[PDB]
Amino acid sequence: GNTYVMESERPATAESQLRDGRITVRGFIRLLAKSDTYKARFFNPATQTR
Amino acid sequence: AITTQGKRIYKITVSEAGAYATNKHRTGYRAPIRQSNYTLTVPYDRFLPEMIRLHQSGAKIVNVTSVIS
Amino acid sequence: SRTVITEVIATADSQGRFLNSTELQAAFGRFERAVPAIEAARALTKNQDALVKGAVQAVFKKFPYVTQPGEKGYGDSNQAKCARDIGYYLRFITYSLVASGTGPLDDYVIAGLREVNRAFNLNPLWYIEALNYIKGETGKLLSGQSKTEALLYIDHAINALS
Amino acid sequence: SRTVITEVIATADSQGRFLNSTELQAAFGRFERAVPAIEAARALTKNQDALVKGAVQAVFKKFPYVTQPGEKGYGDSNQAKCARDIGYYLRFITYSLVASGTGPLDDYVIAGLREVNRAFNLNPLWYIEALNYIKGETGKLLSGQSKTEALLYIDHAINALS
Amino acid sequence: MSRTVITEVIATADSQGRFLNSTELQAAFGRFERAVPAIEAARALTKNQDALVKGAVQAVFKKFPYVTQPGEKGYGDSNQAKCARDIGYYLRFITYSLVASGTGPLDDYVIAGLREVNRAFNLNPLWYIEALNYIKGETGKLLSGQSKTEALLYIDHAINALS
Amino acid sequence: SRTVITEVIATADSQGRFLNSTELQAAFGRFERAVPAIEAARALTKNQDALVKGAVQAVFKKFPYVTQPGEKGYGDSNQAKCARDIGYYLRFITYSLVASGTGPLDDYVIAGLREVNRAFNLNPLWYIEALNYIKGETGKLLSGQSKTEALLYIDHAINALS
Amino acid sequence: SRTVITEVIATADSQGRFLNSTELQAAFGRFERAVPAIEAARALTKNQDALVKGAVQAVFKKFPYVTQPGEKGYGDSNQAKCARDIGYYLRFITYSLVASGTGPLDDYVIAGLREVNRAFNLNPLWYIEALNYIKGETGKLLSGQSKTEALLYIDHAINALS
Amino acid sequence: GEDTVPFFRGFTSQPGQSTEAFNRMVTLYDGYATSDSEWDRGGQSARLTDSLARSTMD
Amino acid sequence: MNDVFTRAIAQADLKGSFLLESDLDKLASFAKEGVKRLDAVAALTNNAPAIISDAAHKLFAEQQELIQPGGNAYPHRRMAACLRDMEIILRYVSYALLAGDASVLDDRCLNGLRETYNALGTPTQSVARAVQLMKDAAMVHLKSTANVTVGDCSSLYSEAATYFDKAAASIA
Amino acid sequence: MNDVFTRAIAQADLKGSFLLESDLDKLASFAKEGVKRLDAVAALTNNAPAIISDAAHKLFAEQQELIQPGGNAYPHRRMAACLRDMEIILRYVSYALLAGDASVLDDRCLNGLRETYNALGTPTQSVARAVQLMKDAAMVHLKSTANVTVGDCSSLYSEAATYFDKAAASIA
Amino acid sequence: MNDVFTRAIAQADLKGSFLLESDLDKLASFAKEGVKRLDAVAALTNNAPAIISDAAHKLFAEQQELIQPGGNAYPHRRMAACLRDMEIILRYVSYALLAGDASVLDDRCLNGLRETYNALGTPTQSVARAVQLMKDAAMVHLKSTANVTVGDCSSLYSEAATYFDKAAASIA
Ligand SMILES: CCC1=C(C)/C(=C/C2=NC(=C\c3[nH]c(/C=C4/NC(=O)[C@H](C)[C@H]4CC)c(C)c3CCC(=O)O)/C(CCC(=O)O)=C2C)NC1=O
Ligand SMILES: CCC1=C(C)/C(=C/C2=NC(=C\c3[nH]c(/C=C4\NC(=O)[C@H](C)[C@H]4CC)c(C)c3CCC(=O)O)/C(CCC(=O)O)=C2C)NC1=O
Ligand SMILES: CCC1=C(C)/C(=C/C2=NC(=C\c3[nH]c(/C=C4\NC(=O)[C@H](C)[C@H]4CC)c(C)c3CCC(=O)O)/C(CCC(=O)O)=C2C)NC1=O
Ligand SMILES: CCC1=C(C)/C(=C/C2=NC(=C\c3[nH]c(/C=C4\NC(=O)[C@H](C)[C@H]4CC)c(C)c3CCC(=O)O)/C(CCC(=O)O)=C2C)NC1=O
Ligand SMILES: CCC1=C(C)/C(=C/C2=NC(=C\c3[nH]c(/C=C4\NC(=O)[C@H](C)[C@H]4CC)c(C)c3CCC(=O)O)/C(CCC(=O)O)=C2C)NC1=O
Ligand SMILES: CCC1=C(C)/C(=C/C2=NC(=C\c3[nH]c(/C=C4\NC(=O)[C@H](C)[C@H]4CC)c(C)c3CCC(=O)O)/C(CCC(=O)O)=C2C)NC1=O
Ligand SMILES: CCC1=C(C)/C(=C/C2=NC(=C\c3[nH]c(/C=C4\NC(=O)[C@H](C)[C@H]4CC)c(C)c3CCC(=O)O)/C(CCC(=O)O)=C2C)NC1=O
Ligand SMILES: CCC1=C(C)/C(=C/C2=NC(=C\c3[nH]c(/C=C4\NC(=O)[C@H](C)[C@H]4CC)c(C)c3CCC(=O)O)/C(CCC(=O)O)=C2C)NC1=O
Ligand SMILES: CCC1=C(C)/C(=C/C2=NC(=C\c3[nH]c(/C=C4\NC(=O)[C@H](C)[C@H]4CC)c(C)c3CCC(=O)O)/C(CCC(=O)O)=C2C)NC1=O
Ligand SMILES: CCC1=C(C)/C(=C/C2=NC(=C\c3[nH]c(/C=C4\NC(=O)[C@H](C)[C@H]4CC)c(C)c3CCC(=O)O)/C(CCC(=O)O)=C2C)NC1=O
Ligand SMILES: CCC1=C(C)/C(=C/C2=NC(=C\c3[nH]c(/C=C4\NC(=O)[C@H](C)[C@H]4CC)c(C)c3CCC(=O)O)/C(CCC(=O)O)=C2C)NC1=O
Repeated sequence: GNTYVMESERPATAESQLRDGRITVRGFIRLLAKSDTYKARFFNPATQTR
Repeated sequence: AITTQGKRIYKITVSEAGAYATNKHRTGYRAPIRQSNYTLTVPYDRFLPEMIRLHQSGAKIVNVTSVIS
Repeated sequence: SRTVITEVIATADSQGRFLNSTELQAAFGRFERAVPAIEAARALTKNQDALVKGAVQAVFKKFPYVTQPGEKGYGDSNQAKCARDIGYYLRFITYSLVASGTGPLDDYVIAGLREVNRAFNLNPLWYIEALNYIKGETGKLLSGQSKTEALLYIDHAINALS
Repeated sequence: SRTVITEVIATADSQGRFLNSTELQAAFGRFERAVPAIEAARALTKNQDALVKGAVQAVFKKFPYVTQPGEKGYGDSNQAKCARDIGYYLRFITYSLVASGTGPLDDYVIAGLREVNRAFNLNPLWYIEALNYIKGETGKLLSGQSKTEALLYIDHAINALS
Repeated sequence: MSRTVITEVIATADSQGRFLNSTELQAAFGRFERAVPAIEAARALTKNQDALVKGAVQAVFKKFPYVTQPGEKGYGDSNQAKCARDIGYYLRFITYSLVASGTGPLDDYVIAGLREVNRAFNLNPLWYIEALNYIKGETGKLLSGQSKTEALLYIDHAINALS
Repeated sequence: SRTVITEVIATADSQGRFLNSTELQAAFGRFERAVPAIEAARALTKNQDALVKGAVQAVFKKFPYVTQPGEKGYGDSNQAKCARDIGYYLRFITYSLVASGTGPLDDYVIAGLREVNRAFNLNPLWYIEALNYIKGETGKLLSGQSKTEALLYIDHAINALS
Repeated sequence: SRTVITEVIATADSQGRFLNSTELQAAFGRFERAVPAIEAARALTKNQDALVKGAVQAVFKKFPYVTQPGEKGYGDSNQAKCARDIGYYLRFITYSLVASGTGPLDDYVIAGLREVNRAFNLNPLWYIEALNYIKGETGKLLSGQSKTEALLYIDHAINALS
Repeated sequence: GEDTVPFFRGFTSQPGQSTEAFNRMVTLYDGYATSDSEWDRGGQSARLTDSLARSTMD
Repeated sequence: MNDVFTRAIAQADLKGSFLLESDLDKLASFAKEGVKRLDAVAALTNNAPAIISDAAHKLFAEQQELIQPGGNAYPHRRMAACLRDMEIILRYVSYALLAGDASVLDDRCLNGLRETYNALGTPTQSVARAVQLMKDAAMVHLKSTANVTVGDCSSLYSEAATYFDKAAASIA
Repeated sequence: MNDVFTRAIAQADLKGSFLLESDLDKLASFAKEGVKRLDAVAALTNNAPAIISDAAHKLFAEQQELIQPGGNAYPHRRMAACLRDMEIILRYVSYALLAGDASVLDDRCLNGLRETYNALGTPTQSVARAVQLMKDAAMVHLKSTANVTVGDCSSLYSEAATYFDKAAASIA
Repeated sequence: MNDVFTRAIAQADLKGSFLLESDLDKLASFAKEGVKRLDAVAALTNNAPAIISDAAHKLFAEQQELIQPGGNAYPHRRMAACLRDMEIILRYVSYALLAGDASVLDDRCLNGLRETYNALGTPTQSVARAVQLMKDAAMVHLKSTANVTVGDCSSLYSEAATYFDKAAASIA
């Protein structure tokens, strides 16, 4: 949602695995959704309907 | 997922059988045509939905191997 | 079966990074908690058969409509299955005490409970009252940290069953 | 920020489930570990100016050419900024100790560090040296539990720098 | 948002970005031709609802009488009033789904969230299972022909949702 | 091969439950539709050659300008293959009539039609006019239901050509 | 590696379509810029040794405090590796000129540059200044276009270093 | 698709998509600059719920 | 993935001419007996909880190694997967019954389930026994003639037996 | 997936040494003569649809069976696949031609296409001589001097022939 | 992925007996020595970046061709992959060490690496040398007892030895 993704937040292992390609981009999207910072940005301050 | 059941990921080798190609052609090529044979890594948790969705897509499994045990 | 160490390592793997203050602290806090839970599990193990029989008679007493012939509770094979189930439940409670986490109970029984019970017509109140007798007997079995751990785990098992 | 209770709350909220025994055990462990951490916080509180000046002069010893004109360390205002930065680091380390984790430290320095390092050419090796000096001198200021946990916070910050 | 034949037809046709083909039109015709026996069943069950609900009350009392014992949740005048009101609601909604010729009214009205109600209020479906069984036993003579099996289908769908 | 029962199967298998009232009733409805369609298809199979040839000459008559040097159909072989094309589409009309669905049509001819026509420069309007000829005859040849679903199928065929 | 035509073909295959004007104009662009890059490669082919040597001396000069014993600059193998490094970089630069694109340079040196830069204490600005020296001699060795695109490629190498 | 980056398919009619989705995502996009952090208070309040309320009834 | 009518149409297509009169008559007869088969499969769907309960109870009665510690159905999830596998297998059998063609049944996971169970380590003949138990419970529940008039069902049971044996052979 | 430029740079990195003068000379020879090859590929792209259409006409002329029922292209969508496949194979010919290296065709298509077509059961020799028809029509339109300065392109004709030949041989 | 207590629970369940009092005693011995193990894992984690830096420096010391042209890691991308793979191997063995069991390492780390290296042509013996260099630096850094209480660590020494040894065996 146009939040700046700060550089230290990213998982190097997940992007490296996507670089190898054992996962599709969809799998990397899933893993990125499982990231704690994703919940911190959206699940954490906002109502469940929002 | 963290559970002993959740682990033991199972590799899945998928072939685009003629049924899958016929389904994809008539649904429309909104995605690029990819080669028929392709292996996919699927854990135990989402093991069932993978070949479920492939079956509704008309494809059939080549073989399945277990990553862990 | 899940141990605090197991969730710690799984989360670290998901983040793909080494363990920080929080994970080491959780590891420690689970480590000192290991010995009283071990004592609780052993004290439950030594009272295994008495606990099974007490749960059997407690379920007999609580619901008048379970023991009479033609019912699901009635049956020598049925009661053998009752004793086997109760032994499974208390043994997995001891297993969760061993892991210092509910994971053992969680996966071993709690996963796949409700649909199985409704497919086989198993009253959850039966297991609720059985583990309630387990609560009553384990309250006098143990005191201190072991008692608290055992009561927490059996309460979580009931809450899953309830 | 992220303190053990906060991860407990957020995780319990994730699966839409109440708390359990394991997270309460972790909270307990935080509760007893707080006291040595609070003592460490006091120790670092009353030694702040000595911490800052010693770290800056250690940076002088290992990096005197930095103070040469035309470089970063040259300039009285530049050195005021050096000391102010190191004081901010130590304050966030105190927050980390009182937090039983690295939540506020991560949030307030580690989020965006290397970016600014590239921006103003702020070599992380400088702050690695400063926190190594802080580690060595806390080897004297503190002892035992508080020493070890404060050391783990400081060297976690160091490894983040590296 | 109730699911019925014509409504799911419209939803499906909207889904594929297409108009209505032969299949949906023929299904609509089948719905029109099958509505009349459903109308007969609904009217006939509307006529004699009193006997059905009272007999269901006594039948569920006979199956597991211990619920009517004092100190149980089934004993009490308010409990009897609630039993009657609940079974009336069930027959209302079953007639509704007969009229719509689809389980969707029942689905949304009761089958959505019924399970948590049973678990939170200890109302084991077995009593409502007996209620619907009595309803089917009585309607085995009330209706005839197509309407018979039509009502049987939806009441057994409610049973399967309860079971 | 999506006859009405085929998408019934698809909807059933897509999720986890068995077949409810709606799809059973639709299957029943199709199973009385099967008859008048079956006599329609049989009547058309009886009247094959005259109808296909008459369709071909109708295409000539409504489109005379091509008949000059300039038909892709000009020459005995090409006119004969016009006739065989009409025969193929008559085959598929009968097949979809039997199948109670657009199955044969959308599976074979409607699948990838427009780009093939572009590649082979075959104006669909010729085919459409041929099916309007077919409209004219089938208004007499068939009666009541058989007539109605035959007309609807060839309407869908027109729309496919468009 | 990739040249301009590589993105051309990759995109064209991505949409699965035939090449229209724009990528063919890119093919031009590459063809007419090939020759200036060709004499650029000629010059860099002739001059390499002095370029590497001067880079070594210049980086030892404007970084004096690395030359003395006790750090990275001291130790014969260190400057031997500096020389081999500079040779490799400017060889990849010649590759970039020939490819008329970053392809070889990028995928051979630019990938993973930062984590190696702090994984072996090898300060990048060492290499930025080495390439600045290389700019220093190329501002005289080449001329016109060859100079311009050689400048641009070494600039991009620095930019990825920076 | 398995290999496509998700994008904003709003402002674009999707096959069998509600007329309301266009209006809602028009109200919800408001340019590139709109961030949904715990600041700006716009990622916290459910802007859409009022419009969604009208959908069930008619 | 083709139906029985689609099967006949496919043969008529491959041989390149119109369908034959006898094929038309047999498909008309299939359309007439579709009432019978839809009745049977609807009763199956109604009796499906009863069928699975009976078959599974007989199964866990006749063998105990699944429920003993370490059994293939011991951890209380593996037997849940057991129940799910029976119900989905009988769902597929009913699919084939109503469709009138076993090719769709073979396409739907029968090409993969044998090697799936081989990889899982599940005993395949146990699965076949469970399928046959469901087949028995299914025929028993179908012979139930509640609230319905009587008609020919022997051919329906023949088709059900063929489908069930096909499933048993494909799985094991 | 390489061209002459990328592959040559690859060999240069393999030896670890810098480019040879003669290597750069061959490179310049490619580059200055490049616009010839560009005009060739552009003409190919422009004339593509007619090439597909008339080569398909020859395809249908010299064999009737695919037109008859049961042909590998007999269904409308199977022949549509036939057409799009000649399209894409000549497209890859165009790509490798512009790159001047066969490797881009090899890695991107052949490894999967071999198994795909062998599984599909389409006669590989038939597709290969269809590639030959593609080659003939493409050479007709490549010999075309339509609205372009006249010059020598014999080497380009030869290498286009070689690309068609490698495609047909691999697909055979 | 699991730890040793999980294995004890799993074996006890699959036999269906309880964990014996001797098993409980050895688990409690792990627990009291768990504090020892956590200090060892902390010594790994703090020193892990320095451990890997030094081990890679020496690796390049004995092996020069690898960063020379023609080496498997000669391009910066490939030696970067070397660095991060050695990182992740150390991280997963640290997971195994703090777990007190090894399968947590094998399930996710040592599950698919060897076949990828065989397919890519990676020299796996060099990777084994890297892992035993992780052993060397881990021994160098974990033996440091400054700023922590002194005691016995032969159990941790042997356990980390097992983890590195089995990691090198699985990789190679
Ligand atoms: C839209 C972009 C664009 C194109 C494509 C274009 C055509 C074009 N092709 C060229 C190369 C050329 N290519 C050919 C070969 C051609 N002659 C025959 O022999 C062959 C049938 C055919 C090869 C397909 C020739 C003769 C030249 C001109 C080179 C020369 O004689 O100087 C040149 C260089 C000649 C000059 O400028 O003096 C141009 C301008 N111009 C443009 O602005
Ligand atoms: C697509 C084009 C684009 C725009 C329009 C844009 C504005 C923008 N500024 C943001 C935060 C910010 N922006 C600023 C910068 C301003 N605030 C201070 O007063 C500075 C003096 C001043 C800089 C000149 C700051 C300090 C924040 C962080 C505030 C916070 O969220 O806590 C964010 C949140 C991004 C995220 O963290 O996920 C956006 C989107 N960013 C973009 O990529
Ligand atoms: C699940 C988390 C994860 C793991 C476990 C992982 C390991 C991993 N290593 C790989 C290849 C590799 N492994 C190595 C390292 C070896 N070759 C030499 O340099 C060294 C002697 C030695 C290291 C000690 C290299 C260099 C490659 C790729 C070769 C290349 O870059 O072309 C690959 C395949 C392609 C790639 O991504 O590099 C994977 C997936 N990656 C991940 O995202
Ligand atoms: C290790 C994991 C595990 C658990 C948790 C478990 C419970 C369990 N007990 C069962 C049978 C049974 N279980 C009971 C016992 C219950 N009914 C009443 O009598 C008592 C109040 C109560 C016992 C406290 C009975 C009577 C049966 C008979 C079969 C039936 O009709 O469901 C079944 C159905 C299949 C079978 O075992 O025959 C399960 C799943 N089984 C397992 O393998
Ligand atoms: C969240 C609290 C916070 C921190 C931690 C922080 C660090 C920080 N220090 C800065 C300046 C500085 N930082 C230093 C210190 C380094 N340079 C070398 O000379 C020394 C060896 C070394 C000290 C160990 C110096 C000299 C400056 C002034 C020149 C500059 O970098 O812009 C700057 C650039 C803006 C400015 O202060 O003018 C930041 C962001 N800023 C903050 O708001
Ligand atoms: C989460 C916060 C936390 C940390 C960081 C922690 C480490 C720790 N380990 C301890 C016991 C110990 N830990 C060690 C292990 C170390 N000594 C050996 O020489 C090795 C260098 C190394 C292991 C590789 C030893 C020897 C003891 C004392 C004997 C015993 O284990 O009972 C002690 C008690 C000593 C004291 O309080 O001063 C602490 C604080 N404990 C904690 O609750
Ligand atoms: C069921 C699958 C099927 C379809 C879709 C079909 C139509 C069809 N029309 C074709 C070309 C043709 N189609 C026609 C007939 C048309 N042109 C005239 O203008 C008439 C107005 C009109 C007849 C209604 C003609 C004359 C050709 C020859 C043109 C050519 O060969 O390029 C072809 C190319 C194969 C061949 O040369 O025989 C097909 C497959 N035939 C089939 O078996
Ligand atoms: C194709 C990809 C590739 C590149 C980019 C490459 C250059 C390169 N040189 C290296 C070592 C080095 N690089 C240098 C040079 C630097 N140090 C100072 O002396 C100079 C001022 C400065 C030069 C501008 C030195 C001294 C070392 C040795 C590090 C050591 O002492 O361990 C390293 C790290 C490996 C190690 O630490 O041994 C790389 C990646 N080699 C490659 O195969
Ligand atoms: C949409 C769901 C459904 C409904 C509502 C339904 C009712 C139904 N089934 C009928 C046909 C019938 N259905 C059966 C059922 C058979 N009798 C045997 O005992 C078996 C138990 C059973 C399986 C074959 C029979 C015998 C007939 C009449 C004969 C015929 O098919 O014409 C009829 C016409 C008979 C009449 O009205 O007089 C009705 C109304 N059947 C359905 O499938
Ligand atoms: C497309 C339809 C489909 C099928 C057919 C299917 C079969 C299937 N059954 C599975 C597990 C299982 N399935 C069974 C059931 C068998 N073992 C018992 O003893 C019975 C005799 C027998 C039941 C007929 C069991 C016990 C497992 C657990 C195996 C394990 O945990 O390792 C799994 C592994 C993942 C999971 O479901 O948890 C698959 C893929 N999955 C599907 O998505
Ligand atoms: C990755 C790039 C790519 C390749 C390599 C490719 C070839 C290709 N042809 C295919 C099917 C097909 N290909 C053909 C064509 C052959 N059969 C006859 O008609 C002809 C003699 C001959 C063509 C000259 C046919 C008929 C099918 C459908 C097979 C069937 O329905 O059974 C398929 C499977 C799914 C599809 O795309 O339709 C591929 C991948 N398509 C691509 O997008």
